[PDB]
Amino acid sequence: MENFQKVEKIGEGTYGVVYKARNKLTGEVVALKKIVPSTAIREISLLKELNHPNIVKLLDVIHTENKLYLVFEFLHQDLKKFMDASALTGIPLPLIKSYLFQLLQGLAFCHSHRVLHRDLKPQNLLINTEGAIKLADFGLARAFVTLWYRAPEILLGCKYYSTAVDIWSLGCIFAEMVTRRALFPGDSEIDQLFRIFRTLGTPDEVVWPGVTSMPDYKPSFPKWARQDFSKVVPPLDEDGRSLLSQMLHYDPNKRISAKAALAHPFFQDVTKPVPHLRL
Ligand SMILES: O=C(Cc1ccc(N2CCCCC2)cc1)Nc1n[nH]c2ccc(N3CCCS3(=O)=O)cc12
Repeated sequence: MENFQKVEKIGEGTYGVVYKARNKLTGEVVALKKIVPSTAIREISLLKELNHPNIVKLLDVIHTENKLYLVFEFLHQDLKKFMDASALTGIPLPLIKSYLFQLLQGLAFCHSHRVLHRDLKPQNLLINTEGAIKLADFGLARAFVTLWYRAPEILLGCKYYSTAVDIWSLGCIFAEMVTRRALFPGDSEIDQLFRIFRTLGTPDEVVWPGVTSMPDYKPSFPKWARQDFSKVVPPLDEDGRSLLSQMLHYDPNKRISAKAALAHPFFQDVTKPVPHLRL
Protein backbone atom coordinates (compact mmCIF):
# COMPACT_ATOMS: atom_id res chain seq x y z
CA MET A 1 0.00 0.00 0.00
CA GLU A 2 2.92 2.34 0.61
CA ASN A 3 3.89 1.16 -2.87
CA PHE A 4 1.37 3.72 -4.11
CA GLN A 5 1.70 7.42 -4.84
CA LYS A 6 -1.68 9.15 -4.93
CA VAL A 7 -1.69 11.37 -8.03
CA GLU A 8 -5.14 12.88 -7.44
CA LYS A 9 -8.71 12.27 -6.44
CA ILE A 10 -10.69 10.82 -9.32
CA GLY A 11 -13.92 11.12 -7.37
CA GLU A 12 -16.32 9.97 -4.67
CA GLY A 13 -16.97 6.36 -5.62
CA THR A 14 -20.04 4.40 -4.58
CA TYR A 15 -18.10 2.44 -1.93
CA GLY A 16 -15.47 5.02 -1.07
CA VAL A 17 -13.02 7.47 -2.58
CA VAL A 18 -11.21 6.67 -5.83
CA TYR A 19 -7.73 7.99 -6.54
CA LYS A 20 -5.55 7.99 -9.65
CA ALA A 21 -2.28 6.52 -8.37
CA ARG A 22 1.21 5.55 -9.44
CA ASN A 23 2.84 2.30 -8.39
CA LYS A 24 6.21 3.48 -7.04
CA LEU A 25 7.60 0.06 -7.95
CA THR A 26 6.22 -0.76 -11.43
CA GLY A 27 5.55 2.89 -12.21
CA GLU A 28 2.20 1.75 -13.59
CA VAL A 29 -0.72 4.19 -13.35
CA VAL A 30 -3.85 2.75 -11.74
CA ALA A 31 -7.14 3.70 -10.10
CA LEU A 32 -7.26 3.20 -6.34
CA LYS A 33 -10.57 2.58 -4.63
CA LYS A 34 -10.42 3.00 -0.85
CA ILE A 35 -13.28 0.87 0.47
CA VAL A 36 -13.79 -6.29 6.66
CA PRO A 37 -16.31 -9.17 6.23
CA SER A 38 -14.43 -12.23 4.95
CA THR A 39 -17.47 -12.97 2.78
CA ALA A 40 -16.74 -9.80 0.79
CA ILE A 41 -13.11 -10.90 0.54
CA ARG A 42 -13.95 -14.18 -1.17
CA GLU A 43 -16.47 -12.36 -3.33
CA ILE A 44 -14.05 -9.81 -4.74
CA SER A 45 -11.29 -12.37 -5.10
CA LEU A 46 -13.69 -14.04 -7.52
CA LEU A 47 -13.91 -10.78 -9.44
CA LYS A 48 -10.16 -10.90 -10.07
CA GLU A 49 -10.85 -13.89 -12.33
CA LEU A 50 -13.62 -12.09 -14.21
CA ASN A 51 -11.42 -10.76 -17.03
CA HIS A 52 -12.77 -9.36 -20.27
CA PRO A 53 -11.66 -6.55 -22.62
CA ASN A 54 -14.94 -4.76 -21.83
CA ILE A 55 -14.63 -5.12 -18.05
CA VAL A 56 -12.29 -2.82 -16.14
CA LYS A 57 -9.58 -5.18 -14.92
CA LEU A 58 -9.17 -5.49 -11.14
CA LEU A 59 -5.36 -5.65 -10.82
CA ASP A 60 -5.19 -6.35 -7.10
CA VAL A 61 -6.93 -6.50 -3.74
CA ILE A 62 -5.19 -5.19 -0.64
CA HIS A 63 -6.54 -5.76 2.84
CA THR A 64 -4.96 -4.00 5.83
CA GLU A 65 -6.64 -3.07 9.14
CA ASN A 66 -10.30 -2.49 8.23
CA LYS A 67 -8.87 -0.67 5.21
CA LEU A 68 -9.75 -2.37 1.90
CA TYR A 69 -7.95 -1.17 -1.25
CA LEU A 70 -8.98 -2.21 -4.77
CA VAL A 71 -6.55 -1.48 -7.61
CA PHE A 72 -8.12 -1.11 -11.06
CA GLU A 73 -6.69 -0.37 -14.47
CA PHE A 74 -7.08 3.35 -15.17
CA LEU A 75 -9.10 4.84 -18.03
CA HIS A 76 -9.06 8.61 -18.63
CA GLN A 77 -12.76 9.33 -18.98
CA ASP A 78 -16.23 8.09 -18.05
CA LEU A 79 -19.36 7.99 -20.24
CA LYS A 80 -21.17 10.60 -18.20
CA LYS A 81 -18.48 13.19 -18.78
CA PHE A 82 -18.33 12.25 -22.48
CA MET A 83 -22.08 12.67 -22.94
CA ASP A 84 -22.05 16.16 -21.43
CA ALA A 85 -19.13 17.04 -23.73
CA SER A 86 -21.09 16.06 -26.84
CA ALA A 87 -24.51 17.19 -25.65
CA LEU A 88 -24.80 20.05 -28.15
CA THR A 89 -23.59 18.01 -31.09
CA GLY A 90 -24.57 14.48 -30.07
CA ILE A 91 -22.63 11.21 -30.09
CA PRO A 92 -22.66 9.91 -33.70
CA LEU A 93 -24.87 6.83 -34.09
CA PRO A 94 -21.91 4.65 -35.26
CA LEU A 95 -20.19 5.34 -31.92
CA ILE A 96 -23.39 4.87 -29.89
CA LYS A 97 -23.86 1.50 -31.59
CA SER A 98 -20.25 0.46 -31.03
CA TYR A 99 -20.47 1.31 -27.34
CA LEU A 100 -23.78 -0.48 -26.86
CA PHE A 101 -22.39 -3.54 -28.68
CA GLN A 102 -19.29 -3.63 -26.44
CA LEU A 103 -21.21 -3.26 -23.17
CA LEU A 104 -23.53 -6.06 -24.27
CA GLN A 105 -20.46 -8.31 -24.88
CA GLY A 106 -19.26 -7.40 -21.39
CA LEU A 107 -22.65 -8.16 -19.80
CA ALA A 108 -22.94 -11.36 -21.84
CA PHE A 109 -19.61 -12.48 -20.36
CA CYS A 110 -20.51 -11.60 -16.73
CA HIS A 111 -23.98 -13.06 -16.99
CA SER A 112 -22.69 -16.31 -18.45
CA HIS A 113 -20.69 -16.51 -15.20
CA ARG A 114 -23.76 -15.65 -13.11
CA VAL A 115 -22.30 -12.29 -12.09
CA LEU A 116 -24.59 -9.27 -12.11
CA HIS A 117 -23.47 -5.64 -12.02
CA ARG A 118 -26.73 -4.47 -10.41
CA ASP A 119 -25.93 -0.75 -10.61
CA LEU A 120 -25.02 0.29 -14.14
CA LYS A 121 -24.81 4.00 -14.91
CA PRO A 122 -22.92 6.43 -17.16
CA GLN A 123 -20.35 7.19 -14.42
CA ASN A 124 -19.16 3.58 -14.23
CA LEU A 125 -18.75 3.04 -18.00
CA LEU A 126 -15.17 4.02 -18.84
CA ILE A 127 -13.74 4.89 -22.26
CA ASN A 128 -10.30 5.36 -23.85
CA THR A 129 -8.84 7.01 -26.96
CA GLU A 130 -9.00 3.65 -28.77
CA GLY A 131 -12.81 3.59 -28.94
CA ALA A 132 -13.15 1.05 -26.14
CA ILE A 133 -15.80 1.18 -23.43
CA LYS A 134 -15.67 -0.83 -20.21
CA LEU A 135 -17.86 -1.77 -17.22
CA ALA A 136 -16.47 -0.61 -13.83
CA ASP A 137 -17.61 -1.63 -10.32
CA PHE A 138 -18.89 -5.00 -11.54
CA GLY A 139 -19.82 -7.43 -8.76
CA LEU A 140 -19.09 -4.93 -5.99
CA ALA A 141 -22.82 -4.74 -5.05
CA ARG A 142 -23.03 -8.44 -4.32
CA ALA A 143 -19.87 -8.06 -2.25
CA PHE A 144 -21.07 -5.16 -0.07
CA VAL A 145 -27.58 7.35 -5.01
CA THR A 146 -29.12 7.58 -8.49
CA LEU A 147 -32.23 5.55 -9.23
CA TRP A 148 -32.46 6.57 -12.88
CA TYR A 149 -31.20 3.24 -14.17
CA ARG A 150 -32.89 0.92 -11.72
CA ALA A 151 -35.02 -1.90 -13.12
CA PRO A 152 -38.71 -1.92 -12.07
CA GLU A 153 -38.57 -5.38 -10.38
CA ILE A 154 -35.99 -4.01 -7.93
CA LEU A 155 -38.21 -0.99 -7.29
CA LEU A 156 -41.23 -3.25 -6.75
CA GLY A 157 -39.29 -5.10 -4.06
CA CYS A 158 -38.14 -8.24 -5.88
CA LYS A 159 -35.40 -9.65 -3.64
CA TYR A 160 -34.04 -12.29 -6.04
CA TYR A 161 -33.75 -10.24 -9.23
CA SER A 162 -31.77 -11.51 -12.22
CA THR A 163 -29.28 -10.50 -14.92
CA ALA A 164 -32.19 -8.68 -16.63
CA VAL A 165 -31.69 -5.71 -14.28
CA ASP A 166 -28.42 -4.90 -16.11
CA ILE A 167 -30.13 -5.12 -19.50
CA TRP A 168 -32.73 -2.65 -18.29
CA SER A 169 -30.10 -0.20 -17.00
CA LEU A 170 -28.15 -0.45 -20.24
CA GLY A 171 -31.40 0.17 -22.14
CA CYS A 172 -31.86 3.39 -20.17
CA ILE A 173 -28.27 4.37 -20.92
CA PHE A 174 -28.71 3.56 -24.63
CA ALA A 175 -31.79 5.81 -24.81
CA GLU A 176 -29.86 8.53 -22.97
CA MET A 177 -26.98 8.55 -25.51
CA VAL A 178 -29.51 8.87 -28.33
CA THR A 179 -31.65 11.65 -26.86
CA ARG A 180 -29.04 13.35 -24.64
CA ARG A 181 -31.44 13.40 -21.67
CA ALA A 182 -31.90 10.79 -18.98
CA LEU A 183 -34.86 8.54 -19.81
CA PHE A 184 -36.35 8.32 -16.28
CA PRO A 185 -34.81 11.00 -13.98
CA GLY A 186 -36.51 9.88 -10.76
CA ASP A 187 -35.65 11.71 -7.56
CA SER A 188 -37.24 9.17 -5.18
CA GLU A 189 -38.11 5.49 -5.52
CA ILE A 190 -41.77 6.16 -6.13
CA ASP A 191 -41.04 9.04 -8.48
CA GLN A 192 -38.68 6.70 -10.38
CA LEU A 193 -41.33 4.01 -10.62
CA PHE A 194 -44.04 6.45 -11.67
CA ARG A 195 -41.91 8.04 -14.38
CA ILE A 196 -41.41 4.54 -15.79
CA PHE A 197 -45.16 3.91 -15.55
CA ARG A 198 -46.04 7.18 -17.30
CA THR A 199 -43.88 6.29 -20.31
CA LEU A 200 -44.22 2.50 -20.63
CA GLY A 201 -47.65 2.24 -19.02
CA THR A 202 -48.60 0.98 -15.57
CA PRO A 203 -47.77 -2.74 -15.71
CA ASP A 204 -50.48 -5.34 -15.10
CA GLU A 205 -50.97 -9.11 -15.18
CA VAL A 206 -51.41 -9.06 -18.98
CA VAL A 207 -47.93 -7.78 -19.78
CA TRP A 208 -46.19 -8.78 -16.53
CA PRO A 209 -47.60 -11.97 -14.97
CA GLY A 210 -47.25 -11.83 -11.19
CA VAL A 211 -46.58 -8.10 -11.00
CA THR A 212 -49.56 -7.44 -8.71
CA SER A 213 -48.13 -9.97 -6.24
CA MET A 214 -44.83 -8.12 -5.90
CA PRO A 215 -43.80 -6.87 -2.39
CA ASP A 216 -44.20 -3.11 -2.93
CA TYR A 217 -46.90 -3.27 -5.60
CA LYS A 218 -50.01 -1.29 -4.62
CA PRO A 219 -53.43 -1.70 -6.26
CA SER A 220 -53.72 2.06 -5.67
CA PHE A 221 -50.98 2.74 -8.28
CA PRO A 222 -52.32 5.19 -10.89
CA LYS A 223 -53.08 3.55 -14.24
CA TRP A 224 -51.15 5.35 -17.00
CA ALA A 225 -51.40 4.37 -20.68
CA ARG A 226 -48.27 3.28 -22.53
CA GLN A 227 -46.93 6.05 -24.77
CA ASP A 228 -46.05 5.65 -28.44
CA PHE A 229 -42.44 4.43 -28.41
CA SER A 230 -41.48 6.83 -31.25
CA LYS A 231 -41.88 9.69 -28.80
CA VAL A 232 -39.39 8.19 -26.36
CA VAL A 233 -36.19 8.05 -28.42
CA PRO A 234 -36.61 10.10 -31.63
CA PRO A 235 -35.03 9.99 -34.08
CA LEU A 236 -33.54 6.54 -33.50
CA ASP A 237 -34.28 4.23 -36.45
CA GLU A 238 -36.69 1.29 -36.17
CA ASP A 239 -33.93 -1.29 -35.58
CA GLY A 240 -32.79 0.73 -32.59
CA ARG A 241 -36.28 1.35 -31.24
CA SER A 242 -37.03 -2.34 -31.65
CA LEU A 243 -33.95 -3.40 -29.73
CA LEU A 244 -34.62 -0.78 -27.04
CA SER A 245 -38.21 -1.88 -26.41
CA GLN A 246 -36.97 -5.42 -25.92
CA MET A 247 -34.37 -4.16 -23.44
CA LEU A 248 -37.16 -2.36 -21.56
CA HIS A 249 -39.80 -5.12 -21.41
CA TYR A 250 -41.46 -5.08 -17.98
CA ASP A 251 -41.34 -8.86 -17.45
CA PRO A 252 -37.70 -9.66 -16.48
CA ASN A 253 -38.12 -13.11 -18.03
CA LYS A 254 -39.17 -11.67 -21.42
CA ARG A 255 -36.54 -8.92 -21.40
CA ILE A 256 -33.93 -9.68 -24.06
CA SER A 257 -30.69 -11.14 -22.69
CA ALA A 258 -27.28 -9.69 -23.58
CA LYS A 259 -26.36 -12.62 -25.83
CA ALA A 260 -29.58 -12.46 -27.80
CA ALA A 261 -29.30 -8.65 -28.01
CA LEU A 262 -25.92 -9.08 -29.75
CA ALA A 263 -27.78 -10.86 -32.60
CA HIS A 264 -30.34 -8.10 -33.16
CA PRO A 265 -30.31 -6.64 -36.72
CA PHE A 266 -29.44 -3.20 -35.26
CA PHE A 267 -25.84 -4.40 -34.96
CA GLN A 268 -25.74 -5.69 -38.52
CA ASP A 269 -23.61 -2.73 -39.59
CA VAL A 270 -21.71 -2.24 -36.35
CA THR A 271 -18.20 -0.77 -36.56
CA LYS A 272 -15.59 0.46 -34.06
CA PRO A 273 -15.11 4.24 -34.48
CA VAL A 274 -12.93 6.28 -32.13
CA PRO A 275 -14.20 9.11 -29.94
CA HIS A 276 -12.38 12.42 -29.80
CA LEU A 277 -11.45 13.00 -26.16
CA ARG A 278 -9.84 16.14 -24.73
CA LEU A 279 -7.85 14.64 -21.86
O1 LIG B 1 -12.90 7.50 -13.61
C1 LIG B 1 -12.03 7.40 -14.46
C2 LIG B 1 -11.80 8.54 -15.48
C3 LIG B 1 -11.44 9.84 -14.81
C4 LIG B 1 -10.12 10.31 -14.93
C5 LIG B 1 -9.73 11.50 -14.32
C6 LIG B 1 -10.64 12.27 -13.57
N1 LIG B 1 -10.18 13.48 -12.98
C7 LIG B 1 -9.01 13.43 -12.02
C8 LIG B 1 -8.72 14.76 -11.26
C9 LIG B 1 -9.04 15.99 -12.13
C10 LIG B 1 -10.53 15.96 -12.47
C11 LIG B 1 -10.84 14.76 -13.38
C12 LIG B 1 -12.00 11.82 -13.42
C13 LIG B 1 -12.40 10.58 -14.06
N2 LIG B 1 -11.20 6.33 -14.67
C14 LIG B 1 -11.04 4.99 -14.03
N3 LIG B 1 -10.14 4.06 -14.36
N4 LIG B 1 -10.27 2.96 -13.59
C15 LIG B 1 -11.27 3.07 -12.68
C16 LIG B 1 -11.79 2.24 -11.69
C17 LIG B 1 -12.87 2.68 -10.90
C18 LIG B 1 -13.44 3.99 -11.11
N5 LIG B 1 -14.51 4.39 -10.33
C19 LIG B 1 -14.64 5.69 -9.67
C20 LIG B 1 -16.00 5.70 -8.89
C21 LIG B 1 -16.94 4.64 -9.47
S1 LIG B 1 -15.76 3.43 -10.03
O2 LIG B 1 -16.22 2.81 -11.33
O3 LIG B 1 -15.23 2.56 -8.93
C22 LIG B 1 -12.91 4.84 -12.12
C23 LIG B 1 -11.83 4.42 -12.92
